[PDB]
Amino acid sequence: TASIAQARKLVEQLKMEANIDRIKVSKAAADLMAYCEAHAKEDPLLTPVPASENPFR
Amino acid sequence: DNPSLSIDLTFHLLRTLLELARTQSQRERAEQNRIIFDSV
Amino acid sequence: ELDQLRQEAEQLKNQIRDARKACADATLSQITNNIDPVGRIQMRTRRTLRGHLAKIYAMHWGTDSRLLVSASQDGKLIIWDSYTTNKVHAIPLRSSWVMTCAYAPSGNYVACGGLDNICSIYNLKTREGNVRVSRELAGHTGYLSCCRFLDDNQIVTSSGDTTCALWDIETGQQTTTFTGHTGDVMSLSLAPDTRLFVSGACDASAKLWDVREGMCRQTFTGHESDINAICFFPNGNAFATGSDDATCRLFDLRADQELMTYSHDNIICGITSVSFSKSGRLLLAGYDDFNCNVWDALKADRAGVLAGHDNRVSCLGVTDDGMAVATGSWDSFLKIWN
Amino acid sequence: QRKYDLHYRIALVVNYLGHCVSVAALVAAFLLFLALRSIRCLRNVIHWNLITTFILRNVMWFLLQLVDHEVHESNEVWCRCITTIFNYFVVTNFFWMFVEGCYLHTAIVMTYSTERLRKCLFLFIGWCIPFPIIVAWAIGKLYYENEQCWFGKEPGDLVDYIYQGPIILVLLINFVFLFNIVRILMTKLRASTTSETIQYRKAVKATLVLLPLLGITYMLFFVNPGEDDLSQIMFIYFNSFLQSFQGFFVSVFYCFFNGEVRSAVRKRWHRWQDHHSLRVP
Amino acid sequence: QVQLQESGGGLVQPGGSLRLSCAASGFTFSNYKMNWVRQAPGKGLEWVSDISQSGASISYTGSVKGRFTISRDNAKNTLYLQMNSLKPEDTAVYYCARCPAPFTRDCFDVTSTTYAYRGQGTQVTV
Amino acid sequence: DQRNEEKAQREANKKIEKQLQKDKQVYRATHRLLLLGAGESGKSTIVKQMTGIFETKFQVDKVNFHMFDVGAQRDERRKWIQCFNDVTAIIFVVASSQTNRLQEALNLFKSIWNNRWLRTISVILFLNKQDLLAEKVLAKIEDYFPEFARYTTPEDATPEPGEDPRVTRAKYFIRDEFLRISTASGDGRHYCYPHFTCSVDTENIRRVFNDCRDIIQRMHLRQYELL
Ligand SMILES: CC(C)CCC[C@@H](C)[C@H]1CC[C@H]2[C@@H]3CC=C4C[C@@H](O)CC[C@]4(C)[C@H]3CC[C@]12C
Ligand SMILES: CC(C)CCC[C@@H](C)[C@H]1CC[C@H]2[C@@H]3CC=C4C[C@@H](O)CC[C@]4(C)[C@H]3CC[C@]12C
Ligand SMILES: CC(C)CCC[C@@H](C)[C@H]1CC[C@H]2[C@@H]3CC=C4C[C@@H](O)CC[C@]4(C)[C@H]3CC[C@]12C
Ligand SMILES: CC(C)CCC[C@@H](C)[C@H]1CC[C@H]2[C@@H]3CC=C4C[C@@H](O)CC[C@]4(C)[C@H]3CC[C@]12C
Ligand SMILES: CCCCCCCCCCCCCCCC(=O)O
Ligand SMILES: CCCCCCCCCCCCCCCC(=O)O
Ligand SMILES: CCCCCCCCCCCCCCCC(=O)O
Ligand SMILES: CCCCCCCCCCCCCCCC(=O)O
Ligand SMILES: CCCCCCCCCCCCCCCC(=O)O
Repeated sequence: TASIAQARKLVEQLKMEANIDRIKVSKAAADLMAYCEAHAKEDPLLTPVPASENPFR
Repeated sequence: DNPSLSIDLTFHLLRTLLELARTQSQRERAEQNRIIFDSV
Repeated sequence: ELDQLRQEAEQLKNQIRDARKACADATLSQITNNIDPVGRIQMRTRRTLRGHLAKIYAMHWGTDSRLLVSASQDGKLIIWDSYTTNKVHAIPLRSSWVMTCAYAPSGNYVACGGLDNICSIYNLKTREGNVRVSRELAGHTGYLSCCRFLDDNQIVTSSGDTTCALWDIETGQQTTTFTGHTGDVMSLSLAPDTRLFVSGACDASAKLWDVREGMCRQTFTGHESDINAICFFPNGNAFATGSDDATCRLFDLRADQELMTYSHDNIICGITSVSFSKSGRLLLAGYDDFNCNVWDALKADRAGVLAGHDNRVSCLGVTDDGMAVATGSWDSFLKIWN
Repeated sequence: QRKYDLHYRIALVVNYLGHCVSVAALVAAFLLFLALRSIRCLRNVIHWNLITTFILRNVMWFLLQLVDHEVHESNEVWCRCITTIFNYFVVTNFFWMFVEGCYLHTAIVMTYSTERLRKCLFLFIGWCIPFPIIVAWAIGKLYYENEQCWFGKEPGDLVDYIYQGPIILVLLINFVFLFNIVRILMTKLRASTTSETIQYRKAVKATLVLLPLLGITYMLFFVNPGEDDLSQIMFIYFNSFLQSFQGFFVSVFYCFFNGEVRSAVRKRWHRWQDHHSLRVP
Repeated sequence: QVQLQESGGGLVQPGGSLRLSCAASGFTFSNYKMNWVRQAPGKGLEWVSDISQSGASISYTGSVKGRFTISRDNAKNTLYLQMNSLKPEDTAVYYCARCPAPFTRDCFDVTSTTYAYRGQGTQVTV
Repeated sequence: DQRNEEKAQREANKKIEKQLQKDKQVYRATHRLLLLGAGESGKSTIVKQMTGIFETKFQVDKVNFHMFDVGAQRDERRKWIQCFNDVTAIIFVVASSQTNRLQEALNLFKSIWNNRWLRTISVILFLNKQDLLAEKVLAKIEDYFPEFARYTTPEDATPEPGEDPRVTRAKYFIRDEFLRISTASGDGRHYCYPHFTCSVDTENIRRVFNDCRDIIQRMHLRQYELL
């Protein structure tokens, strides 16, 4: 008589997770590549910096 | 009463060779003594 | 009465699966053919930190990208200066089994936890001149696996009794709790605006929790084994998980499904630590075959390899400005790759 | 005159070849112990110090080989200086053999006292303790026997026993240590390996490979009288083979056949290949 | 998503045979060592048998040795258990369990209370 | 300004490194142990005679030892057992004996012995509850294991006199059942040390000390490539 409350909470959790607003994969992927392309200039790991502005050299 | 320890062998190797070299030098000097006989 | 509830749960999971297959228009590996590849990544070990005795299990960078904490298994928590390799602090701990450590966003407090089920928060103000125990939090019944600071007053922790907890540091009690997992929660990652947080557990599930409400929003099940590490994307809409089946997975919060899977045929070792760069183009992942791999997050190609450690890599951290990557392994060595 | 005259020349050729092969191996062992930073325990430090003492001994032996009989008769400064530095490096080599035997015996036999041994005490025993033992030799040599570059053996001379007494004591202590190590290794192998023949083979291998490390080879054919002809040739050749190739055997077994050194060399080669990116697109 | 489904069972007579099946979905089947674990009513969970990744190493419990046969089909992605010459003490709920790590020989949390890498089981009553 | 700040940081670094060298001198001389077993095996009597984790400090012959028994944790062991890879030995306590406890102990011992990160550590096996086996052999070991019938007493072992032969036969049977899976994938990297212990006994500490001596001596023999 203990697993019935766990199963009821699991059914309520799947009912809350089933009714959500989902966005398409293409628009979100375009947003991710736009975020990775817009900030690509100021990434010291992607594009390296010279030894003057690099504080670890 | 002559000691021939393994630790002291390397110097022992050198000294005898030097003695042989000294003997050889004296042998050459013996030949030089013959040259002195050629002067006499 | 158990057959109809589990039947309704299976029907709801089938409806969620049908909605995810309906929202799946095209994969990420189809429209990224126009993006140019990065290429070979050449990084070198600029600094090497050697002051620990046992294996380093975790680390955390500061917000100024200057100081960094590091926890070892001998009962030591050393605060290093990453520029000149000078030991700034060395806190001896009560229990020598430490599994997590964190640094405050203001730089005043440092938390730690482990097998003693107690989160110890230390102060760095040092009015007398030395550090001391500022707070001890004891409300979990399992090992504390991760802890992160929201501010100087609240702290989000995750424990080995399938529970996460938001704590108030001043009153010394739990603000709220999070009980939705069935396996041991291994790591969590906060949002950039500190509004939500993801948490991965040992049942191949990563759940998205809300801080103020205190209830699960979304659940992601895409792995095959225990999820050991997790890291949020720098924009705040995606995250990446690493597990013991040698696969990294990039999940989305909007589409409620997996976007990409980073794997290889020769890699058969588990994943311990994952982290993103400042721009989010690179994805660094610590493995069990004595080296880390830098994958391309949009092309699924192994762009680089960081091979300088002699033992199993346990922790990896990237600065806020993205200037360096500090990797700590089980040979008591912190190596700062750049 | 001496009957055997070419035997010393061929023994000199054997000693030259053995010291050249020993230098050619110990330089590579020196480089492989300085390059590998993964293995920096106390064992590799003591082995590296023994390698450095063998290298300095071989260099001073090559510098000492130059002299002729004119420098042996006419006593000069640089000749006795070379012999003094060579004797200092010989005594330092035997003291580092003693340090190796003491550390191995305290690691195997009295295994709960390994943390009382520091690096500073071992460096003090190896390098810093035989500073007066040479000096009290030299001041003992300058006042009494100031002839033949301070190494000419004379009948009725006993100044050379200042630095050789500690060497004999070190060899006896290393023999006792080797006996205890072989006994405890047999005790551990009686309960590990099921087959007795593999146990005896491993014990014979371990004894014959710990003979060149502890310096027990000098105790193998230590004394021999100089009256027999067929025994003196075996004496000179056997001691030349055990002395000229000792550092080679130590270098080969403790650098080249070790598993951790081979694994470290292969890992550094893999790191160099990853830096070159030959196998990675 | 890792999900295991059991099949078979029912009321059986002592001395008969029964074939239990286990179907997998959500992972690669030929990389994990597979387990059969029973739980009797009134007792805790107890380990019955296991078969390895390639199917070479097969091990049993001593109480079930000589009367059970565990096999696997990696191509058809299934796990079978043949139960001949049964016993009235074998009335239990049977589970097919998966070890959590791939490419390993150790399995820690198979016989535990709250484990998420196994199915719901089936009732075998003699 | 900056030069005095760097001087103060160097002095603080020197003080911290001196404290770390003192803590290294303390830490390298102590030997860590992992006490592991079931709840009904009898580890409570062990921690009485000899929070999530409990610490037990003792010393033998001026040699320090810490013993870390597991406390308020869950049943899942696959994640927190990886932290115990720097210990010297795992004192694994079994109960020589209604569920099948011996098969679960054999499965746990096999999972420890065949773990990836537990190949370097040795296991000190303690078969507790021998008087309970001496009671229960008089009036279910042969039912759980059919190999108990086709088994004789090994002549290479030396038992104590004044004992029933079935009791020492069951003792040697359980010891051979542990050593059958112990000697299958060892390959000289790590060994198992079985012992016959009771609940109320004081001779176990000397057994742990001698077994740790054997482990460290075999480690020093293996690092020199001799054994
Ligand atoms: C690494 C190994 C192969 C190097 C070997 C170098 C050998 C071939 C060379 C280098 C030094 C040479 C020796 C130099 C001096 C002498 C003294 C001379 O009166 C006899 C020949 C002899 C003894 C030479 C023999 C050959 C020799 C030993
Ligand atoms: C003969 C004189 C010149 C000395 C030469 C010594 C050096 C150059 C040689 C002799 C033995 C050789 C080693 C033999 C075996 C191995 C194992 C292999 O997996 C890595 C390379 C390594 C470790 C070799 C490195 C180079 C080596 C150390
Ligand atoms: C420091 C350790 C290595 C000992 C070094 C010993 C050598 C280098 C030194 C110490 C004492 C020195 C000697 C002191 C006195 C004399 C008398 C002089 O008329 C000739 C030189 C001579 C013989 C010196 C030669 C060099 C010497 C022998
Ligand atoms: C002619 C005589 C005086 C020369 C004596 C040279 C001595 C003083 C020099 C030459 C080699 C040097 C050693 C070289 C290497 C090491 C290892 C290092 O980890 C500690 C210092 C130590 C041990 C040095 C101590 C000083 C040293 C022994
Ligand atoms: C600590 C001092 C180390 C160096 C010792 C050098 C000893 C030099 C002794 C005198 C050499 C004179 C050489 C003159 C020229 C020659 O004939 O070769
Ligand atoms: C410590 C004092 C020693 C000083 C002497 C060191 C350098 C000596 C170099 C000698 C080179 C001799 C070369 C001879 C070549 C030949 O045989 O023709
Ligand atoms: C002519 C006389 C020369 C004397 C040379 C003395 C050499 C001293 C060597 C000092 C070794 C120091 C070892 C480390 C000490 C420590 O760790 O505190
Ligand atoms: C005069 C030289 C004396 C040399 C003494 C070296 C140190 C001796 C140590 C003896 C250890 C005895 C260990 C006994 C082990 C055993 O068989 O039980
Ligand atoms: C009277 C007999 C004396 C024998 C002297 C033997 C001297 C040592 C010879 C063997 C050296 C080691 C060779 C094996 C090296 C290895 O591969 O491990």
